[PDB]
Amino acid sequence: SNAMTTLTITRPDDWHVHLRDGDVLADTVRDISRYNGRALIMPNTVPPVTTTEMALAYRERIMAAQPQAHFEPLMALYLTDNTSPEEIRKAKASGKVVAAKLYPAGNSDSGVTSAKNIYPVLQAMQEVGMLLLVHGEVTTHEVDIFDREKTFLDTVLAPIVNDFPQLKIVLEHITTADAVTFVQQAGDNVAATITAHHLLFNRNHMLVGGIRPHFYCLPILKRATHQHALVAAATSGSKKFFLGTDSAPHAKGRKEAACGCAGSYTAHAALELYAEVFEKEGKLENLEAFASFNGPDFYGLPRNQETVTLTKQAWPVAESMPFGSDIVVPIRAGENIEWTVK
Amino acid sequence: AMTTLTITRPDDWHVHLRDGDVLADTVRDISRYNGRALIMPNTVPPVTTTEMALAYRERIMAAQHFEPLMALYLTDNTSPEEIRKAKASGKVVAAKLYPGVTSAKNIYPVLQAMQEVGMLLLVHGEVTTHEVDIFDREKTFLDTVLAPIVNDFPQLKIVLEHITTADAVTFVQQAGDNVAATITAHHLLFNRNHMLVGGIRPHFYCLPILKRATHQHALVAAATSGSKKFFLGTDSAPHAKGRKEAACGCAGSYTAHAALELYAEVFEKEGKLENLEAFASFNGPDFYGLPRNQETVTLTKQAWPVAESMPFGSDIVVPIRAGENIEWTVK
Ligand SMILES: [Cl-]
Ligand SMILES: [Zn+2]
Ligand SMILES: [Zn+2]
Ligand SMILES: [Zn+2]
Ligand SMILES: [Zn+2]
Repeated sequence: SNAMTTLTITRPDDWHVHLRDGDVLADTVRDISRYNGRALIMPNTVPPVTTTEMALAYRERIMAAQPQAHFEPLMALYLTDNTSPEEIRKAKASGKVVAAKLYPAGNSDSGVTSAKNIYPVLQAMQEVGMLLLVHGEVTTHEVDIFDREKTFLDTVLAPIVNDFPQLKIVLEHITTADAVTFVQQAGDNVAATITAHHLLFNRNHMLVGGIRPHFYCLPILKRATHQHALVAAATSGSKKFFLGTDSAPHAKGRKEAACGCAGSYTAHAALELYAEVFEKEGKLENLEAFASFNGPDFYGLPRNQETVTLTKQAWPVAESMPFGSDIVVPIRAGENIEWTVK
Repeated sequence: AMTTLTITRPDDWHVHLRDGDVLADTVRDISRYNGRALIMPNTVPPVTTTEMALAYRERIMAAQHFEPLMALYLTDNTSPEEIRKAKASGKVVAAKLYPGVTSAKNIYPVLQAMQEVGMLLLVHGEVTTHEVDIFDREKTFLDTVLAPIVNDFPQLKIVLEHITTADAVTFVQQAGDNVAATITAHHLLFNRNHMLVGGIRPHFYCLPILKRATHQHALVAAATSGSKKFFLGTDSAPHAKGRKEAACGCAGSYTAHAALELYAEVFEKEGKLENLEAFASFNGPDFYGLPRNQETVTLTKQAWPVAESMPFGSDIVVPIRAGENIEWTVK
């Protein structure tokens, strides 16, 4: 379109991102720090960030990768069945760890096998004002992959919300109308993040006319009817919904394989992609709340005091971008993005 | 353990052999024990004329007791005259509708000609509308396209190829004597979780797409019933490993290396090995109006490992059960 019209808003933040580690960190930190004031750095490195010491060391590597001078990373811990209440208390005391992430687990991955095992941890989190971030999916063999989110809401999340009414809980990267309704009907202590990719795409983009693993992510892209509920939620501006990309890069070779890794890469153009959704819905006025106000307000952190400018201008995205010594295929590779943000 | 079952020699009523350099590999796999195979026409270019079908048949036989049966690829330009010429050859028994055909209405004169000469209509039953979810495309096709055709051509034999849903099973069971369907080995053994849980697996990616486990269970019930409306059609559809494992991977799973052996595992697990013969060797020829095979094959319960890859012309193909065991042999 290239109308070259402008919108100035408060500088945004990203409340859910995977930066990985090591050689790729200069590339991922470059992308995330371009315009964000802050980002919430997810803990599922190898090994996972299960302690305060690990979180602070990882934070130092991020800062060493040379972010923009306006950028502050915020860290999260990875919860396990062995996590003690004491580690929660130490982490919050550091001032740089603001949340802990619950990844469900069954040879099965590390994580929490039973919510009951971490009740003392959740109590400690409630007490210190640490947020619980939840990847809301069960891992039961009997449950179909597209039903895992809905099953989680009923069996796991509802009991937790019922038991911890003063615990701030973010349902990360919601993908279903079931989760939208859950969050809307839960109390003031429940909120959710919405990715750019679950707003722009549905499962047909991954599977029609060929299989496209660069659209493969967890939780999985759902039906178009679920996508439409997410768009309505995000563009309402409601205080319960805020920006969290779940940008999750892997090397091209690990994506395009007999068994390809889960994760879509949107950090190269995240706010620009969100702007297209909000513009298409005729709701650009609500973008600032979603991107810059709702998350900090829910986390209890100050809003950014600087502004960014969104310009309606199309630009082509490269087929691939550097990713350490390898490459990553970004969302909209070989196509145009319709806004620029600086 | 080393138990034996002798049945009538089977046939495969839906196979993609491709063409050219890979043909020695694909024909080796399909001719191992099959009396006949129905050869699908979606080569490049597609087999749209009688002359193309007969030439292709000659190349298959040249690649080396197996009799290929040919099908035409329908298009909006297909004339009723080409149908008549193809059936007259004696070696083209069917025509395939790939939704290709932009509108079913455009080929009504073709379908009339097919009805008249006793050529079977094979249908890849999926709409391509952008608005329709990929898992709903089969069901949508049954309602919008197939049912009107069945209504308008009551003496046309129609095979709904590679059915994947309980919706299609019910449709076929409730349609008349002129409607039947093929069922693949992979839609019996797997569901969409095998393709998507713990990583994305493009060697399980095929069209029509693997569906929920509840749909898989309806297919197993259909196939193992031995009902005359359901017969063996692998839809074995090999592509090079590099075209599968890519930014946009091709649809198609490869089962021709062990197809009846894979079906035997399903039938054995369901305690219904006695119904394998009907599904594999009787129902298809009866529906096509062709004789049954007069030779027998022996199925032996003995496990063997499948290689990580097999040769596919100058490239390789990753087979179903690559790096795993198959539990039966058929010879
Ligand atoms: Cl607007
Ligand atoms: Zn997650
Ligand atoms: Zn994540
Ligand atoms: Zn087909
Ligand atoms: Zn086919």
